[PDB]
Amino acid sequence: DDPMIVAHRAGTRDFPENTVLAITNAVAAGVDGMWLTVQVSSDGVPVLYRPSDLATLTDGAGPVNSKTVQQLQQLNAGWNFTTPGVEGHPYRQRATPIPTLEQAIGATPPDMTLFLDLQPLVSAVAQVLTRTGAAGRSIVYSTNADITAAASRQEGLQVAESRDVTRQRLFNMALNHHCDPQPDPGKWAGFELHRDVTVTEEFTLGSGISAVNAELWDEASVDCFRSQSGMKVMGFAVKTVDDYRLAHKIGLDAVLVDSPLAAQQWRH
Amino acid sequence: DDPMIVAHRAGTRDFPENTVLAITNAVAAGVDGMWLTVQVSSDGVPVLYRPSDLATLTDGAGPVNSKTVQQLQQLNAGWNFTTPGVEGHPYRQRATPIPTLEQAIGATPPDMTLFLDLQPLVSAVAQVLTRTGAAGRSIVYSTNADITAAASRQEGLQVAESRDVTRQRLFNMALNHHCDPQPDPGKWAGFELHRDVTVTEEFTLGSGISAVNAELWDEASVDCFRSQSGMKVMGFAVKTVDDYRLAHKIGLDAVLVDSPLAAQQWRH
Ligand SMILES: [Ca+2]
Ligand SMILES: [Ca+2]
Repeated sequence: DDPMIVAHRAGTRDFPENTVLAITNAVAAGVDGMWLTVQVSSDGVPVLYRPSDLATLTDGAGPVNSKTVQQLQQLNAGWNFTTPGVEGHPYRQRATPIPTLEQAIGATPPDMTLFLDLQPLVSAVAQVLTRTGAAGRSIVYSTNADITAAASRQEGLQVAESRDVTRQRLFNMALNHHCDPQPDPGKWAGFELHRDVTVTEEFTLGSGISAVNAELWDEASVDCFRSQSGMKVMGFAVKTVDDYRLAHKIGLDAVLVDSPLAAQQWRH
Repeated sequence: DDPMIVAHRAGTRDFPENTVLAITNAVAAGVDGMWLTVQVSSDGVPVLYRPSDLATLTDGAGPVNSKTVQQLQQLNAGWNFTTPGVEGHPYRQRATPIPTLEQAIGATPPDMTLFLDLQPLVSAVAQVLTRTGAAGRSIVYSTNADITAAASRQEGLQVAESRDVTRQRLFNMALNHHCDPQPDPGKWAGFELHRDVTVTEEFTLGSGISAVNAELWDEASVDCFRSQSGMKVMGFAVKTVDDYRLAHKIGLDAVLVDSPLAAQQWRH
């Protein structure tokens, strides 16, 4: 079958990322999952926002937790969005505000899996997921092992495998062909199809370093993750039709795409 | 056919490394190549010695270039050699002195390839190789790209591919299946069959690190190095019969062994 199409930041190429406008359009484009970046307001309300500073995508400035939710929802998260070839910022005159996580959940249909890329953020997210009943369709992700571990201490939260463990297993497979550590049953794991890394070896005095682009998902590594484990695997940064063809051939459960509209063409 | 058996430091497990006694015994054990570690005396004579300080293997102390060749040749390079299971230091009473590179060359037969693991060292080595006529059967190696480049500026010296380039090609093959950079025609290259490395990826804030053991020589990477290039490839740190079987199966040109006596058993 086909990999799930997951809208990265609700489809950052097509519409202002992490907005309800983008979420609604991504659903309409037929995506199978919704990947959203979550931060918390100064008054403890999870909101959707990816950058470390509000100036990157809005008309405000400062960290998300420097503002109340009422202040954040007045900011236009389409402030800097551009459409290629087209000049100007089309959403400066048609604002797409920062939404709460709760609003985002409500803008998705009951079947749709949410991937939430993330103290007190973890507790605040757990409370929203509990009260809305969306914990059963939401997967908490982080690149940071401390966030993964904190999420796993919250009752009822489904948590992706930590990136440290996923990366270790992928590099063991690529470099020594061992499926180590063992799969973690039932968990989601994800990684880029192409990833710049540095490899370092140590000598008596000094070291040697190589910059290398790693392509870690292949039939063997997918089988290592998934065989007899129930693990599900997602390819990150799936951009080209060639990326999609690779993911399809090797049987990735999901692909993370910036353009749900472009991805529609991969299914007909 | 069989990989060449190359005595690492003249066969460090069997007899005091980098001594004429070890070289002579390694020849008698049927090795096909001789790997020797070269440093230079304060008065410009290349000698065989691997550690940074004389205290590691001799009854003297200090760097090699802190002593004249006359002083170095009085030191017993068997001072700390031990035979497993056997107690004591059997060469404290039967000294194996530090030899000059020139003496080492003379202790090897005219057919034997020398791998010399290395200002003014490079010039001093070039001068010995020129005057003895051994440049045609000697390959200069270093882990350090600056030493490789200096050796390549000396007329008549045969120089192994730099470790930086060999490592880059091996990791490109292992991680993305590209034979990049292209082979360097006619050159020797070498690398361990198993190598501890660290892999680092960078995030917006912070990084992720994995410690991984890399097994970089396989049929595909050997073919990348050797096909239509005339490159010759050596496996370093070949210790077990399983290591030998791998090297043989994939067609490595040579294996670097600490025990020529043990390696004899791999050929009958
Ligand atoms: Ca679903
Ligand atoms: Ca020869």
